[PDB]
Amino acid sequence: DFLDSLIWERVVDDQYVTNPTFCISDYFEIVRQPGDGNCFYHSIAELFFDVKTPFSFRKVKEHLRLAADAFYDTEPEAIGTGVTKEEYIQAAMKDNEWGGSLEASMLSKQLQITIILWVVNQTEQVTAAIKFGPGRVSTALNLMHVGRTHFDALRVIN
Amino acid sequence: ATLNILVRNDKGRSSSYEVQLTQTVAVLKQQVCQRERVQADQFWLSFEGKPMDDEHPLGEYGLTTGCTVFMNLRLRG
Repeated sequence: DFLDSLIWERVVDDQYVTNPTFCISDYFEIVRQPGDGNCFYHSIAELFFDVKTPFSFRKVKEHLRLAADAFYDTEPEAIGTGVTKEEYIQAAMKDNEWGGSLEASMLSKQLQITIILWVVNQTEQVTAAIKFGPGRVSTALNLMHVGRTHFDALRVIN
Repeated sequence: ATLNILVRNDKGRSSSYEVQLTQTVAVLKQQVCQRERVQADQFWLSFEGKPMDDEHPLGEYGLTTGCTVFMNLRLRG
């Protein structure tokens, strides 16, 4: 199928990028998440857990604390930042604190899952996707990044 | 001895940049900010599977004429 036939460019380790151009709605269903600053963790929780509550995102952030302690110091996105592992963890653990690609990279390795962030413009057209982990699209946790400020969850249409 | 390298942007488009192997990655990131109209903290660069550190000269990554440096977005939402 279309999604599993995309060509992925390896960035570093198990991080890949691809730049197709298609409307996100033609292949995914959007599962909308609140704009409370936790949308990234909401979106992961929507797809990773079987039960969704307004506080499921906190279980994802518990895994993030374990992931950061084991992977932050070797994260390619965290080079040239000058922020230590301890400074990042307690700052990332605050309520309503945004997350994204750095958190996806570490959670991918902690949970042994593949996470894909689909970057979407205002026309709902894909401009880029970043895949964390070796899996394919149909088995990955697919998130939609809209307005460069928000994350929703995506489910592959059949 | 200036060098011509390609940078693949966040849309996957590649364009030429004139660099010196002795200049730091941070200087190359400044050139990418100027052309792509972005801020330096919004992306990091990689080459041949290795992240490029801001304070290191480009020569330390083995850049040659016609090679492609990847522009990788820092996403937050």
